[PDB]
Amino acid sequence: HMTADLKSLAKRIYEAYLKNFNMNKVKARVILSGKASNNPPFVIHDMETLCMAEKTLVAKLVANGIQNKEAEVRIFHCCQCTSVETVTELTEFAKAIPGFANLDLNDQVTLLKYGVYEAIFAMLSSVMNKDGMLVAYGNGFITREFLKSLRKPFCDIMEPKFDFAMKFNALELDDSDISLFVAAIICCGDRPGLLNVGHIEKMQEGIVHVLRLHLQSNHPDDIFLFPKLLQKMADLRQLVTEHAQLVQIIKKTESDAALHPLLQEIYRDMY
Amino acid sequence: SLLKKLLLAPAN
Ligand SMILES: CC(C)(CCCCCC(O)CCCCCC(C)(C)C(=O)O)C(=O)O
Repeated sequence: HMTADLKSLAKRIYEAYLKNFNMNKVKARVILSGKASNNPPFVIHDMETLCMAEKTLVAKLVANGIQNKEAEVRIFHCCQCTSVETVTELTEFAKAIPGFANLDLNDQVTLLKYGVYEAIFAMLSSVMNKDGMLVAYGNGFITREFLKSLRKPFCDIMEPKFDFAMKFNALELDDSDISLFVAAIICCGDRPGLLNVGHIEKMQEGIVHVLRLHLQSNHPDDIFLFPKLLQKMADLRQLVTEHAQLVQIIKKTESDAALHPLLQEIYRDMY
Repeated sequence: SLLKKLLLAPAN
């Protein structure tokens, strides 16, 4: 049983999640299921269908000067566009977490710096199935096999995220669960360089307490779902560590793969 | 900091 302060915390977090993220899991699983529409997303499964999809995005590609780059680099820069959007939504989501905006501003930066990509890859699972992922707000679907076919190092970006997502999606979380999980990821007291550690730990303790009780009520037949999710948090930290390493390889070896400045700031001296 | 700018923005 949840007391009123805990129910209120979970409600504010869930409402903040619904307000700030355009794509969520209920919407994604409607589209992926084909049970609400006979007009499925456009499928990008090879270079021909990539270029076709890119005809819709010509204004964006020309605006950012990438229309003539190699296909893998065009894709990489479109991935960056989605990441920058999601970081922006995650920052608004974070400010809706009671207590977050009251932290030292440098601690807010640190929590976002280390947390955003953990949250991004957790939420990315919602739009992934074993065969590919939704893109462009659910209007296209890019195949896992197409992503594997890109030249190294770009074929190494998404496949470990699909691997994580297939295991994560088997937990059958809904949006109410994911919103608390993401809040817990952001409010992590173990990040490097945090100043007010004890205070952030107490914030996290409250959110993780609500997460645990919520999972016991929402998934009573998956008794150790909360421990399973604590483990997924550790898996995500490792996933992002490896991701940053690959991003560093791309910056040092790929002259056409400029990082958006916001992402450059996130990755700078990260791990 | 670009992150600080996002963090200091008024609620939408
Ligand atoms: C680009 C496609 C093929 C599909 C839309 C891409 C959707 C991005 C996804 O969310 C994955 C995000 C992974 C990380 C990205 C990276 C820049 C390496 C980072 O932020 O570290 C198109 O339709 O043109």
